[PDB]
Amino acid sequence: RRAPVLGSSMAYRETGAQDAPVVLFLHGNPTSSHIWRNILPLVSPVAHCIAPDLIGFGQSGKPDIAYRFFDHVRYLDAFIEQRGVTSAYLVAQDWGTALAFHLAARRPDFVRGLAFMEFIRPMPTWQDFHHTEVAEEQDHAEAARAVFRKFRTPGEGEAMILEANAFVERVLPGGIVRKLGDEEMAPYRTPFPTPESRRPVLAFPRELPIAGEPADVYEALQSAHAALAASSYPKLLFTGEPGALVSPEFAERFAASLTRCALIRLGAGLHYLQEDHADAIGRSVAGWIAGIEAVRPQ
Amino acid sequence: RRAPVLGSSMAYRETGAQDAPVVLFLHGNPTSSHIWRNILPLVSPVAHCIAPDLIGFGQSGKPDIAYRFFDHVRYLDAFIEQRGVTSAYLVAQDWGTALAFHLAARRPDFVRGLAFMEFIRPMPTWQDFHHTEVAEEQDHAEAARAVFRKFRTPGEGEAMILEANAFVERVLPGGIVRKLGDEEMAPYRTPFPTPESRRPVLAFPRELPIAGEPADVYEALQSAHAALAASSYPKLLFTGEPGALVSPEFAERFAASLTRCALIRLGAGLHYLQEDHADAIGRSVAGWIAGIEAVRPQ
Ligand SMILES: [Cl-]
Ligand SMILES: [Cl-]
Repeated sequence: RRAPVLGSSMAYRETGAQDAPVVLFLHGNPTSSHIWRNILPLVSPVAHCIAPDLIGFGQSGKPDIAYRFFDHVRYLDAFIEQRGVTSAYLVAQDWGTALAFHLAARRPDFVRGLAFMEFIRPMPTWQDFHHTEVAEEQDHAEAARAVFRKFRTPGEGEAMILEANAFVERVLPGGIVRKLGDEEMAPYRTPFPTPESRRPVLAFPRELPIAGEPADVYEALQSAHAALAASSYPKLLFTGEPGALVSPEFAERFAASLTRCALIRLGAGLHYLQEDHADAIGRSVAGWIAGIEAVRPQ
Repeated sequence: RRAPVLGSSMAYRETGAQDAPVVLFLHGNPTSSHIWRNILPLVSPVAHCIAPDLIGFGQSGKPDIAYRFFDHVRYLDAFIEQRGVTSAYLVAQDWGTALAFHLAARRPDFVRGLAFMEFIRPMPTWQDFHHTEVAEEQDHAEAARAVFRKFRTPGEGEAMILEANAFVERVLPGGIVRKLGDEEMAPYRTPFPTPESRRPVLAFPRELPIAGEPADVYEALQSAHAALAASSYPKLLFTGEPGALVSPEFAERFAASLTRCALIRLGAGLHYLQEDHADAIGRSVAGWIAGIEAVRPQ
């Protein structure tokens, strides 16, 4: 499906009933609603599932904008408005979680519950990016820091992401335990056939809140995380082992620090947890919605 | 662990933080808490899990009793009382569901929620045993009816179940889609080394509420089903295809007739759904409990 949004368009996948609660599925970099393809059918029995492609991603429009975090904020807000969604569960990964947290902070009453994984938080130092404390994960964590430092460097970032397509070709498969089939990988490639098309994919790592910068995003996410910590709505945190942005020991501590946040351990997993754990995530989210709906207002 | 119950004892598996809500896992014929072994670890993070072995099953005592449905009721009540459990979620399959429905009918305030599958219901005619409307299933359903009619026949039942051990050796593996490993099958055999020890296994099919008989169980399960249909507590129904006691079409209609009952389709499955869907069931139940607990007292 397609929705007109701010003079452009956003593509979205939709499934479920009509009178069911809405669940918005929010992808990150460099994915699209494609990543939820095997999860949607497991949640559709209990909810009206809506999975937008972020502006510049998947089958959405490609306007000549900056593709900064606040650009995605604006386009997602306009999409929510266009679709007439007045409240929803949020299910999110990667930059999807930053969008979810910021949305929940501004509109606390909108959120029925938040299910999240491999999420973004303000990172005081580069050592906080891919922070982990177990064996051969440090090789992988340090490399991830080196690659992302370069992504954030003028000229270098352009060469890696726009020219060499490294986020699609390396980082993505790098964050999935199993090897995708050709037919599963192809829809990740099709939105990005050219250097210019890859502008949003380069913009996102330059938005990551690291060592206080970019300051506008860093401050907004500090604020969003304060609101999350004070929030009362149901939460579900998924973690893989060793994970990427979120290590198991951190996940445990983080979930315990919040109000009403359950921790679900998935097993072997990196960044793109949906591709290795579609069944487990789908079944968990579906049970969770069913339980909340069974005791919610009525 | 072991608890003294009515002059005998019941074995039970226990896992999870003991300040968490309790979940009681109730197995049926001819199984034990063994059947939950791959589900417990998935529910443990959100609940204090208690999985008893029914009297005469698993590692429980083998007292000199009839092992009728109401013997199980009395022993399970006495177990719950001994453990000091004042409310619980219930997760149940087979005769476990009959005990669950009956407990819920008598003590609905005890029931935090009920997750169930392949459940027993009053069956007016033998055609309601393994009831199916699907052409290709009719042969299988008729074969099932033929064996259970024999189990219920004086003399013949004893030869099949006590002498030849057919419930353990044929019925159990017959209701699992995969083939259990030798190490997974062994603990299903060890409770039943002798014809004498198999008395509870023979008692159960003779308790099934078919064509009005035995009248006590039939009437109790008639009332319990009316209670279930009116009940307001959260419920989850799991189904397999084709299932055994519950067909997919029936599950759908049944779930829809209930209040606050979500339907979870597992895919290919017969009667002992835990052995084929441990991860899906565990993940769903854990999510459901997490969701209910997040919205409870507040
Ligand atoms: Cl990024
Ligand atoms: Cl039986």
